[PDB]
Amino acid sequence: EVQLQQSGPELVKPGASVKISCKASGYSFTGYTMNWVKQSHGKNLEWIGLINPFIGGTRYNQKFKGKATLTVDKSSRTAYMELLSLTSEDSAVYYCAREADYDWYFDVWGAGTTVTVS
Amino acid sequence: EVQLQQSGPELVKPGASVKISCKASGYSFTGYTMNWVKQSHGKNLEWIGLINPFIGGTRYNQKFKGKATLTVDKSSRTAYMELLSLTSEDSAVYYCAREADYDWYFDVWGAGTTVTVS
Amino acid sequence: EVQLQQSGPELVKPGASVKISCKASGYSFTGYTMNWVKQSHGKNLEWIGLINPFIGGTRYNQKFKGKATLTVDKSSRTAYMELLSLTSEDSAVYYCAREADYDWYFDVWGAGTTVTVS
Amino acid sequence: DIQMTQTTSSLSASLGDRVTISCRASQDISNYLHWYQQKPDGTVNLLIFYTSRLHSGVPSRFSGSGSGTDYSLTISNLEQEDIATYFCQQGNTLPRTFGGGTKLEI
Amino acid sequence: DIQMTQTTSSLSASLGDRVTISCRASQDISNYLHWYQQKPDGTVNLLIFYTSRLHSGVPSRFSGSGSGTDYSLTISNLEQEDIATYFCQQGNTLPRTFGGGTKLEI
Amino acid sequence: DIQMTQTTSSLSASLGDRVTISCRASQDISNYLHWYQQKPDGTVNLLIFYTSRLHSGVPSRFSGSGSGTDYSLTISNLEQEDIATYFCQQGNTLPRTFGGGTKLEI
Amino acid sequence: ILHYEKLSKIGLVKGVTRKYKIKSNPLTKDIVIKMIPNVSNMSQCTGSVMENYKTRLNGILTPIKGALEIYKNNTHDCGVCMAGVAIGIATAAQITAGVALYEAMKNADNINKLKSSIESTNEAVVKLQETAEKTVYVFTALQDYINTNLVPTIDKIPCKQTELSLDLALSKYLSDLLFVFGPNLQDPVSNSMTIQAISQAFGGNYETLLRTLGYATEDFDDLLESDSITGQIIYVDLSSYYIIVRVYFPILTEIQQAYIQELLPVSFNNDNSEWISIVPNFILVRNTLISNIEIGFCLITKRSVICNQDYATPMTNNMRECLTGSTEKCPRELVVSSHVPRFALSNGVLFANCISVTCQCQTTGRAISQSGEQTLLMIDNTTCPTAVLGNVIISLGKYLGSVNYNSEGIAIGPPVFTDKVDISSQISSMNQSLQQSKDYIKEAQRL
Amino acid sequence: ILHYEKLSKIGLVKGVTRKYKIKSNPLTKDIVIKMIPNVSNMSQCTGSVMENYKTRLNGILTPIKGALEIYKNNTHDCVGAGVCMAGVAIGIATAAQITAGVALYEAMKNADNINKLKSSIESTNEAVVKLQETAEKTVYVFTALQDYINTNLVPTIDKIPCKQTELSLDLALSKYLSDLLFVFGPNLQDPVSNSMTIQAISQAFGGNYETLLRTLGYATEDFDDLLESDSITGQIIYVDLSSYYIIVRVYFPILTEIQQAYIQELLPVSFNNDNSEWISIVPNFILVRNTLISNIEIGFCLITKRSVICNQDYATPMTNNMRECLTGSTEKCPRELVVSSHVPRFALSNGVLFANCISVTCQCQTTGRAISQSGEQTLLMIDNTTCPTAVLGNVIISLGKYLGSVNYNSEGIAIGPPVFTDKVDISSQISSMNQSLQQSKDYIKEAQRL
Amino acid sequence: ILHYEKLSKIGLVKGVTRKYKIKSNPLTKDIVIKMIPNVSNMSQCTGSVMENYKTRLNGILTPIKGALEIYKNNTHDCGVCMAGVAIGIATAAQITAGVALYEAMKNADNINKLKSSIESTNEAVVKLQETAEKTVYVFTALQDYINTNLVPTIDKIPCKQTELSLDLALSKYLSDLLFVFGPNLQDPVSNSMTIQAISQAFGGNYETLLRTLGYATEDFDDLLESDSITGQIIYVDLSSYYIIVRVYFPILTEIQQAYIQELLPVSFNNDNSEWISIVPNFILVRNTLISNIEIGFCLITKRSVICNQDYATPMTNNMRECLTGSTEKCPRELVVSSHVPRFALSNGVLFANCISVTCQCQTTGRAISQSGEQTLLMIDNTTCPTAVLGNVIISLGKYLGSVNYNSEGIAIGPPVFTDKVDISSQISSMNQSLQQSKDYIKEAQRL
Ligand SMILES: *[C@@H]1O[C@H](CO)[C@@H](O)[C@H](O)[C@H]1NC(C)=O
Ligand SMILES: *[C@@H]1O[C@H](CO)[C@@H](O)[C@H](O)[C@H]1NC(C)=O
Repeated sequence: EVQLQQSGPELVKPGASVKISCKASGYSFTGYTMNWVKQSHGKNLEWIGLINPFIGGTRYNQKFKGKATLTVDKSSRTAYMELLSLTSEDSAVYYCAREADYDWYFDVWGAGTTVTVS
Repeated sequence: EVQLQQSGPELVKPGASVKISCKASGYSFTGYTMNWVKQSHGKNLEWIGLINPFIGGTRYNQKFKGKATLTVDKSSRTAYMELLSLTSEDSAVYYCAREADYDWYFDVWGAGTTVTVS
Repeated sequence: EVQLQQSGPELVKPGASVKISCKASGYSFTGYTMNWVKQSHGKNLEWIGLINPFIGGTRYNQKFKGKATLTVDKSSRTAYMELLSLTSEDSAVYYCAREADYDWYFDVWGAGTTVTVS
Repeated sequence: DIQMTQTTSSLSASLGDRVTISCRASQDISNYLHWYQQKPDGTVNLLIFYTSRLHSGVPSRFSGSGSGTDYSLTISNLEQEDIATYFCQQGNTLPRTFGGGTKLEI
Repeated sequence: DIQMTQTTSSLSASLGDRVTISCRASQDISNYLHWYQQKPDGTVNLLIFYTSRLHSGVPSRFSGSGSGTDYSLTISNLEQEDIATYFCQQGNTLPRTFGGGTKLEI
Repeated sequence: DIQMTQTTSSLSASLGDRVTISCRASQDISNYLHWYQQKPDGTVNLLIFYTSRLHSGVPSRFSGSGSGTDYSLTISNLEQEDIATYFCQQGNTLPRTFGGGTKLEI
Repeated sequence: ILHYEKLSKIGLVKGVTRKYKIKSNPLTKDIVIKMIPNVSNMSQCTGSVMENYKTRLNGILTPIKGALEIYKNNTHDCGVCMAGVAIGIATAAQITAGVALYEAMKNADNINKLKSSIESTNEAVVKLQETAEKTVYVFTALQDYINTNLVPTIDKIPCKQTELSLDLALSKYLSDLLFVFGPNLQDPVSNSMTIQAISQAFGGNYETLLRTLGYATEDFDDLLESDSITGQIIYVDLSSYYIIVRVYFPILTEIQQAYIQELLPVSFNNDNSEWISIVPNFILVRNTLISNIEIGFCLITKRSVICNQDYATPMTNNMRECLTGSTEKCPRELVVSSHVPRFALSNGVLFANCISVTCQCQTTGRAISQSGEQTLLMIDNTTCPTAVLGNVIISLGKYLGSVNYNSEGIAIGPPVFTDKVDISSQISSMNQSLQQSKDYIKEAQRL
Repeated sequence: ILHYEKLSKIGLVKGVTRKYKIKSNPLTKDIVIKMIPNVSNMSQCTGSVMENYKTRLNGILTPIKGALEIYKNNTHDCVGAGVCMAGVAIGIATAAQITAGVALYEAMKNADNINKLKSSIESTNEAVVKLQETAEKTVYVFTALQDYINTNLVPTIDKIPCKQTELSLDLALSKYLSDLLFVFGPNLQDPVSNSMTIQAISQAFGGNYETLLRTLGYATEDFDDLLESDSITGQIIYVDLSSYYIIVRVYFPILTEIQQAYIQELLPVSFNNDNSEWISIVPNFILVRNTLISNIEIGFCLITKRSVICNQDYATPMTNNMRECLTGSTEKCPRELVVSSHVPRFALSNGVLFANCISVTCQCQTTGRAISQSGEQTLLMIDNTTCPTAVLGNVIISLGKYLGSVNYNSEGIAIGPPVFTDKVDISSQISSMNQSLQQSKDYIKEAQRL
Repeated sequence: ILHYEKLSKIGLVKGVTRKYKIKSNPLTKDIVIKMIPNVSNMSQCTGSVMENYKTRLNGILTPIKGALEIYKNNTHDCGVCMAGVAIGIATAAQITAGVALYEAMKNADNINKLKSSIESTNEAVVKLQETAEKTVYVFTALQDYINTNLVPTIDKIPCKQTELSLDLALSKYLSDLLFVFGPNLQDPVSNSMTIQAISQAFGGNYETLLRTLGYATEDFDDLLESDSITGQIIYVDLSSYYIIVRVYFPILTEIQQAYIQELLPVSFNNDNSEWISIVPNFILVRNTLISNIEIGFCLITKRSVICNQDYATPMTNNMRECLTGSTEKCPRELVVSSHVPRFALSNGVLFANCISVTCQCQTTGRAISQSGEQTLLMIDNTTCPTAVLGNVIISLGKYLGSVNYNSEGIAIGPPVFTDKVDISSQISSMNQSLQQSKDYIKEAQRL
């Protein structure tokens, strides 16, 4: 069974930074591309960006170009997202998802991580 | 004058094998292609195969593919044909001939060698 | 200012050989092509030939092909023309000229050198 | 760039009924539409991809149709576990965009 | 693959007469026909190649013609040394095939 | 190969008058004509190149025109230092050739 | 950590810095290509050219189907399972392509239901519609020429000429096809064939194929010219003469912590002659590693290098030491030709070999001189702003670096030769010298 | 006598075995090609474009005839029989040119019969025509631009002002002339040869060689193999400057197989030594002939699934150390480091897979357990003795049985020295080796003095 | 000062001597090329294909104008002056091309005054005449096809077919354009682009352009085939979709005291095998200097070699020693193939390897024998007036040289290998031997 495990809830003081991790098991880590998704209190979903661990390439949304940094670690099969200069509107839920092979849809999702700023 | 000399007649017991030689004189041996022809009782003619000694290539008729083996010896300017697993219907007359340069006709023929099986 | 300086007048016995020199100043010597022109009595002008000193190439008029030899010297920025086997009709005025980059016209001319054969 | 609009946000239905949910696009997307379901506990699952294809393990109760700029998802004889939120997503041009979402209730 | 048929096996002629031999084919061979002569002692000689060309040293008594799938060889005012066997061979497609043969007699 | 002919060799003019000099060719030269001036002391200067373009430093008193095989040079209100010899040269094909020359006088 | 100041004295001047991009994550579509036109409206005197054309085309089309059937037989469901014994010999790319073919075979079953409608088309580009959720596009090879030229003139000329024209057109089409779809195609299973080569079955008009499918992006030309749009053959019909093709359309991603540096070579003066340095012109720096790159397989633009595959190459230790500052390890070559670059401009600063070219300052009207112990000259506006090197006048900026650039020397490396025969000659000479040394040292071994 | 077991541990896996065959013994035909169309039926307002076209074509056609006349002049028969040549009047030549001159002299015998139909050649007004003098001799005439004139220009001669038709005809002629200069221009330095292919010759007909070959009546099973290996050639034997046509002879050979010879290919797979990936640098194609091992430049040949077809023998010598490496001495085989992320990592041969499972995911389907490689192994061999089914990423594979040593995974080998194959690195390495040699000799001088 | 007698024994027979010539001094012309046709004659059914075509063309044409605008903005009269700081990075060729562009920009102002007349043309080739002094030529890309095919057939077929035909023709034209005018064109400023590449904007018909421009010379084909006729883009119009091009036409000049010598290789017998000699086939002698030349970039004729640039290359000292008579320094390679030249003819004298070929004299009917201590045989008419080889009979002249040619020996060089993998193996083996020798040297140093 393929599954994704995320870290716990986070509380951040304003103006600081935080890193969120996502771990994968049950398949070959380097054969698939990872995506990050943000859900706010208005229940609308936003796409942040994608990372390809086989070649080491990244693609970003222009809205989050300077806010998020995406990295991978192939030894422990873990993906990291770092968020910078958080304000009060950055409190939300974050998902790590796995992409399909030939069309742009996601088939495996994580549980979600909640981040609050105060 | 260009001429071809063949070996003498042979009497073979059934199930045995023989080798027939053809010697060439009066021209350059490696500049031409050699052919072998069989004539049986009833005076029908059958083409066996050809050998090119400059590059060392052979071409066979599908009827005689497993029966005959063609070789050359460039030092003494000789051509050899070997027959395998003879029966009573292999008693015939055999000719070595020299091919033309640009069209598929023979201009020089040998005297002929008669092979009998009993 | 760009200018061309030629040598003085000279008297030649019939059957001898002559050299005429041309010096340039005020510009880059190897960046332009040099031409020689002849004017005889009756004020007719004739084109002799051209030399390119950057690659060391020459081009001649077929009428003067065996009469003149063109040479360049890049150390002192000098051009030489040598005339061979003079007769009485070679008494004339000789002009040293520079050529424009694109179209075949001359923009700077020398003073001229008179040659008399007697 | 491309905007997804779901007009209906809340829908009322009874057990064993037929429900249809519509999704609309501002441009032609060439049948590159996918549907997702979000449970009250917060888990997300894929239902339909490429406008007509069922994901592995999904019951045959769901169906999808549509073309051009109008698409629809149909659920038949709905059970108790079909109370969730439904999203439509386009996959034709970067960046990827999602829809508003529609909530079902008894 | 390609079959050569000579419909006449034996032919009678007198001194000084004209004789014609024929050769048929089951396919179009595009003028690639050759003629050979076999003496009673067993020697073989080439007479005509490419349907109209005389080999070196051959007397001008022989001639050849034909096209398509029908070809013929003609000998005029035959002498005593023209009593032999005659074969036609095609050279258009592998494997090479020979004709049946036609015998002349006085 | 290409011959250039100036019909008039000597011309008479007064101060402040308009003068025109013509130059002909035996072939089409495609506007590759240049004009030169020779002073009595023996210096040569360029005036017009490519049939209409003024060389740097030349007064606007001179002008040139023409096409095909006929070309002309025009000088207006000529003054004292305009008494010289004028030559037309073609630059379309090797070898380069010059014209006969035309002399002005008061 | 390239040492630019020491490299500039050797003759290497730094240029433009670019990024590195590689493709990934494609989108898929599928199309039908027909290889025989419809001649129903000119059928009165078509002659017998169509039967010969069909006979010729069948022999070309048969081996491709024969090659596909090998993977068709031995693949089934279990994910996807393959019988390795029945295949025997294969590479990894072939196995991946076979898996992709098995995945793509699902939609061909739905497509093949419209064979009767495919046979009846008589236009160049047709859209066939079964249900609103599935449509297919049909392209016909030679229909436009027949519809525009031959049919309207069928009554003005004797139609033997029309027969000859049709035969000539078919022969020309076959001659064009044979370069791509002949026996050169040995492995049709792979998915590395470009769309430009595939479009030869439609006469080379890939623009129509790409624009009709609805693809549109800002990197269209960049993806097209870097050979990143590929296709694969999945089904061949021998009784109807058409093929089914799947087309992939990827996106570009940027490699992180990586860039490519370019260098400009300028000849320099040593002893009494000219020399030029032999160093790679493009250098890849990834994280903290320096390496080579075969840039002949990649597209170069003004701010990025686009490739379909990683092309990193190892580099020797001596070259790395040369690039990090040791100028005594860098080889050089003599100049014999009269055409060679002799100056360059970098950030408003001029680097010139003023011994071979003529150097003057316009502000003071005085020539600039280079001594016999200097390799190059650096010119900026702290000495004089305006400079002339010929028919060009240039104004200069200020140099950032050491103020004693023109008063410091370096060490030079050993000469080399780069011609093909010279390599063999040098190897022979070195081997002979080594053998002679060993033969002598045998005597010292004896002693 | 290749040692496949030791080679597989280095990363070279055996593949397909093929045959070797070369062409010989052609048969010949000849054809007439015209380079100017017939414009009679549109002759009312052709303008003056035909004269300019003829003047342009004459200056292209003249040098070819000038080059042919040199051999035409100095060839005859000396009775004293073969062909007689005067070597003093020729001066400088090679063997191929002499053979081509002999062939030209042979073809000039049949050119004379064709040159008798000059009046009928000029009167043709079709694209492809067959001319019959007698039933014995036929000839085929192809015209360069007749179809376009007959189909397009003539039917529209009255619907538009013909000043536009003049421009259309001139544009068509110029477009036709643009393509010729790539083949028949000054690049054709030596017209006396028989190495020009039929594809290049077909440029005078617009690139349509299929029409020529199918009209001439050629038909065989290996037509495409002969066509794609550049084995069908042609030779120019006659040029007419007054009527603007050429006579070409076409040769058609057959393929013969070389006896006691075969070609073996290998597949490379990366392997692990201490902490890095390596690839071996060995030729990928080996020719074995009469128990002799050699190289072959396969870039000039055609590769099929059963045989390799060439028009010429392409054998190359091989060094002694490479032969020692191929016979089983793995200590003399070079290797190169891997820096890129794209490289093959496993291969399949006879139902047995060889994989570098350190750098790739490696597990068994039957038991669910991963397959591990230690630091002292270069590769892993997997067959059904360990477990039948294997998973390699997204593919499940069923395996056969290995024929060989049962202790394959428990035995080691010796490795060769590392190398670099870039162009600048060769010069750098040569310089470094020369420096070391010079210092060694400088010390050995002082050693000599003592 | 090549020693031909000693070289002929190695197997290098002298051939033809040629001249060396390079181009210079070009003439200039200016032309206008339109990239959009006129469809006013068939406006009944055009659809919306023209808007899509214009949108596609604008995106292609924009970057070229963007690249030109950099140099357009930083050049002004003052010779001409350039702002070095505003440009930043450049090479000498780009600066020269920018100067040429500024000089050429003068006539474009006069040409641009006829925009209305340019946009109103409806013929393939038009001559526009404002005054008798200045005239311009306009070439339209696709006007002939529309004028000849589509317009006369506008009433016999449905207009949808006409729209499809027009769209297909435009797409094919764009597909042809993209190979040359796409993102491959990174540096449009330079003036090294040939006329053949530029002609793609007119459909590849450069003959029409060159003929209409009025150029005529004896060496037209020689200049055309050596890539010496070039062009440069100077102005792009984004509103009317046309470009202005300048064309250069040079002349050829001969280099003084320079010639090129060719050698013919013939195999020879040493012990029991055939060998060939690895020596450059073309040698350049200039004044008194011997050097190499990369002849793959030049055109070879029967009496001269024509190039657009000097291509001299340095040569090693050992090769120069080998070419002057020291045959102990010339390497050789073994022959394994069955196809190799075995004889040659020079000045009526035959050089043959009679071990591997059959040699006999026609007059005496006796074979000619070569011993095991000879490499080649020289044959002239003093011993055999008429020779026969294979199927050719040849009559011979007289040799001008030593009369004891066949009784003198030579020394031979060392064997080599010329394969890349073999080169790597040889380098590795030599390095290992050198390291072992240095280790033993260290051991002897310890003792
Ligand atoms: C392993 O594969 C071979 C195929 O060559 C087969 O003969 C054998 O029975 C297989 N062994 C097992 C245990 O399946
Ligand atoms: C040998 O050739 C030379 C060179 O042409 C000639 O002068 C001489 O007469 C010839 N001698 C004989 C005997 O043919």
